[PDB]
Amino acid sequence: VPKLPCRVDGACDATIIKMMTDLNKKGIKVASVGQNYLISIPASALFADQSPRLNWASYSLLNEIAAFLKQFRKIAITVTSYSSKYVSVKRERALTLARSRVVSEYLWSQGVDSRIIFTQGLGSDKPITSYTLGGDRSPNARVEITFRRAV
Amino acid sequence: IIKTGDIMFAVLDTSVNSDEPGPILATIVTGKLKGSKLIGSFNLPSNADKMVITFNTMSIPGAEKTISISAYAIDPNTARTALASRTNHHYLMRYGSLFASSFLQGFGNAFQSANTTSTLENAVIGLATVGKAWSQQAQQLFNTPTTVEVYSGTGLGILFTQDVT
Amino acid sequence: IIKTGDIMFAVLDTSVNSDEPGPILATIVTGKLKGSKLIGSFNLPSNADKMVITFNTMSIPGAEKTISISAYAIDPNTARTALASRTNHHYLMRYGSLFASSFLQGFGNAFQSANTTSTLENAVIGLATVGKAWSQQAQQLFNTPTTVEVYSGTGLGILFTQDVT
Amino acid sequence: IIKTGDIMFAVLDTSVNSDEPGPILATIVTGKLKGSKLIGSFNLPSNADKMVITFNTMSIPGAEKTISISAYAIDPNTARTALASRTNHHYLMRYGSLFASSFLQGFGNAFQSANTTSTLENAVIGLATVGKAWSQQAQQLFNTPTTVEVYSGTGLGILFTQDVT
Amino acid sequence: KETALSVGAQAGLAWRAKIIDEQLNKQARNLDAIYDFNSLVLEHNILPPVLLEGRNTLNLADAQSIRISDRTYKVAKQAHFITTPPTWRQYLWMDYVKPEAPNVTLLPKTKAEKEIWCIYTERGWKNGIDQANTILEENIARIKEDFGGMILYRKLLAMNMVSPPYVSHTDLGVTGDGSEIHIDDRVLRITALPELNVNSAEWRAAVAK
Amino acid sequence: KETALSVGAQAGLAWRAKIIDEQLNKQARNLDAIYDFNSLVLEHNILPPVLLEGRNTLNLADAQSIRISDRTYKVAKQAHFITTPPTWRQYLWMDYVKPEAPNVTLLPKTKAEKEIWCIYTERGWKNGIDQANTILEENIARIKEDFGGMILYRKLLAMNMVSPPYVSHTDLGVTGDGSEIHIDDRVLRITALPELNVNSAEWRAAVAK
Amino acid sequence: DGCCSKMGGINYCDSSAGRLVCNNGFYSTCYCTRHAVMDLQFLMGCCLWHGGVYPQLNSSGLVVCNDGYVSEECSLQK
Repeated sequence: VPKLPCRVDGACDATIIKMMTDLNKKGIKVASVGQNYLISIPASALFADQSPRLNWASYSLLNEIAAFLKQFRKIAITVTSYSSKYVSVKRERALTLARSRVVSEYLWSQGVDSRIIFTQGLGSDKPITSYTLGGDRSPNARVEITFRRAV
Repeated sequence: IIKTGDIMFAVLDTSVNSDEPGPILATIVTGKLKGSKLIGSFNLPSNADKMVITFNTMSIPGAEKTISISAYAIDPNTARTALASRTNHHYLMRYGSLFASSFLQGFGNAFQSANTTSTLENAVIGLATVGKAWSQQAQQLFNTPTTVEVYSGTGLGILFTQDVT
Repeated sequence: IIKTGDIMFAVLDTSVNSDEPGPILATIVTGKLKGSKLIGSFNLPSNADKMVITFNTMSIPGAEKTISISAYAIDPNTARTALASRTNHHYLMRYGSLFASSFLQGFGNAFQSANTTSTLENAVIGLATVGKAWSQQAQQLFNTPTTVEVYSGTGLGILFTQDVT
Repeated sequence: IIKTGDIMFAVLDTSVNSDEPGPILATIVTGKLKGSKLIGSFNLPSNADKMVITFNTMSIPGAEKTISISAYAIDPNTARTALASRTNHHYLMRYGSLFASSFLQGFGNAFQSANTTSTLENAVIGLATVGKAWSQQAQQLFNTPTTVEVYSGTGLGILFTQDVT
Repeated sequence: KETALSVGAQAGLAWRAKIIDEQLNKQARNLDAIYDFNSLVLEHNILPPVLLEGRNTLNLADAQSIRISDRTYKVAKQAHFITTPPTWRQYLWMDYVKPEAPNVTLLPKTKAEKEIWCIYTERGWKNGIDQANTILEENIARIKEDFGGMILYRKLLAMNMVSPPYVSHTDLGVTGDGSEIHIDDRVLRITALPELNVNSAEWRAAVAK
Repeated sequence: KETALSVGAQAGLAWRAKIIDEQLNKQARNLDAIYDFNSLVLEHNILPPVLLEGRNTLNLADAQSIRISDRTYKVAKQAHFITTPPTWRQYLWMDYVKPEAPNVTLLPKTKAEKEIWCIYTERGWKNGIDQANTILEENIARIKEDFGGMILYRKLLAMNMVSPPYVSHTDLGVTGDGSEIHIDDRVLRITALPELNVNSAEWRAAVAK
Repeated sequence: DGCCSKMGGINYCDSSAGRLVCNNGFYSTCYCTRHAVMDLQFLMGCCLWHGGVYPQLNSSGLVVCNDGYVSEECSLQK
């Protein structure tokens, strides 16, 4: 026991459940079915109006996200960006790509214990709800982080 | 083939007092050697705190052979060497004889001495004169030790001393 | 092969007084040696402040061989050589016998002396005459030392003295 | 190779009183030789002003070897040859026994003598008659010396005398 | 101390062995269902031999010396007759005893003595447990390799890479003297021990769909 | 006194070794990033040999004996086969076992004894630390020179002044008896070891821009 | 010391991954068997990446690994 670590470093299921509940309370969609894990966040909480930029407060939320992610063991992390239809297809795709690149770069700057990170965005080509009256406030625009438990 | 210094049980059938050495016999009832008997003698200790039996001449049937593995006895189920018998045989007799002879001497001499300051004279006579011979004979015989004696109906335990075949 | 001067545990199972030396057996119960027995005898020191066992006749099971490694015994987890038994066995008996004999002599002679300055005479008689024989016998037998007696339910620690093969 | 007349250190883990000789073991704690065992014996000096240990049978681990370098002990952190123990073990006991025996003799005889110039007579009796035997026995047994006892948790230093290979 | 440790090890090993054997008996039928040597026994009560296949072989002798091959095949045990097919009994089951004779006159008297006695008993318990687990693992590995060897032999015999055991029988009529008589003597002989072929041209491949 | 010196030196050396090892583990990725080996490895899993050089050589043998040279080149170790490429693990790591046997002959008793004990512990700490630094420096120099020799060999071979290694391969079909079979025997060996050449004609230089 | 805390409790240890399983369907962070993917970065002992510790107890305080390379660091000095 003083030689071999009994559990992985900085591990607490209590903390895991606590911050998962906190994220659900704040409204971040957290899904854990099987060994595949998904976390979805509305784009309005992080980016401005179709704007690939970060308000200062969003960094605290990203800090919390990274702290949660630190706990697990993983290999590959996939990040996908979805937006609303604004002018064209290429404009939305480029905005999604830029946002994904930015968030991925900051996550990598953080101690994300992974091996490969894939990033992409698909504008509005994969809708999640027929109702689309709202703009960026609409839930259809979003960002998803997906991965699989690494044993 | 027998271990060097192992345990065995035997049945004792005959007894004797620790007064005259003589041939004695016992019977091994268990173990590999079955129906075997063992003859020997005993010892006389200076102190009456224990009593043991010397058993060497082993008569085993099967073949008319006589191995002489020497062995002793221990108190059954007690794992001790003392003998289950009495040891207070001749303390009181010699004590009383000596003290009575002394009392006779003293009575005669003192009651004669205190005469200045006929039946009482006769008592003085008897005590003073018969005390001395009794006292000297009692001192002569006072050196008798108290004996011990085994009983003829108790089993025994035997520890080995040398190996045989 | 056994280290020159190391420690082993053993079990002592049979009891005996330190009065008559003889065959005594113990059992090594741990270590590389398993189930081995060890026979020997004891010694009597001048004073009863300790008790030890001389043990040489080692019989190990498995094969029929008889090594003679010599070693003594110490109290396990005590790191001392003392034996847990009685040491004050035979002081009071002889003390009281001698002192009573002396008191008898003194009482008889002094109460005879105090005559110048029948039952009293008889007390003089008994004391003055039975004190002396008891006093001389007590002076004779006063020399028996206090014995010790090991018990049948304590183990022992054996430190080796010589090597084996 | 050991230079002639250097200092090594070992730990004594077993205790014993200086009454009866026996095997005593220590273990070298550090230095070139590690974990080596060392069995030897002691000596009894004329007076209890010190106590020393002769250590000769030293076994080094690693191989089946046993050299016989002989060396003694010094008091750790004292750089002296004394032993840590008590020395007043049986002084006052024999002193008081002898003094009380003499006092008994004197009380009986002097209080008998001072009579000219019954319970008091009885006190005279007991003292005057039991003092003498106790006095002679105490003079007989007064010669037993005070023993010393080493401890089972004290280290020691050992100075070498000869070289080895 | 060490006595407590050793007796705890023994007790733990015995208890774990009893538990595992009991569970093996509790779930039994599926085992013989999976392992059916009898279904594999050839037409003349011959246990088919066992084969071992290795892939991507390379060994170095020293510098400038390395020997490499694609696959290798080795015969473990030659085929032989047998009255009754084996089972999982001779591989999976392991011996059980119960040591219930602790020669302990050294009862822990002090509280710390009892505590250390307990902890040493615990570590002995777990040591026996893991020992039993390792033993079971070795046994199951052995039975698996035997079964796989037999299956591979069947595969190669189908593929025409080995030689079926050639057998023969010799018959004699009424036999014996005027005191002892046998009716119909028959002697069974094997000539071609099952061995691998070397003429690769005769090899016939197989393609599924 | 000297006992305190020695124990302090031991503690200091061990402590400094532990610290340097943990900092080396802290800075890990860039280490192997720099000291890659597979890139230098040849195409047949051959460790290229090690080459050393020297410039402006001069030897005075004795009075009346002087010899000079422009440069000299030497081969340290001949090339050899290799299965897995090496790494800095067996070059820069230093061992660490925590010493936990405090026992000293002359324990300090007076105030002077205690203060000299303290200062001796301090200087032993310092001595151990500097000695550990020396060990690290020796190791890093060794691995650096080996890496440089490898690089030098590669670039000199590019310069075409040394013989490239020569590798032979021989193929055999199925091999073995009727009980043991190998599919395809393949023997790989090295025939001509790399070495220098003295024919001045085959020397091609290079010019940068 | 609780591993499956703030849950329904542990369920059992699976040796396929050397990992604990709680009452809820989650793999606990704690391990149970040595045969699991651990995270080792620092090792004790000496003669690492060498022939190991030579078995023989030498009189000298120097210890040399079985490959002939010596370990003065594992050894003592004067």
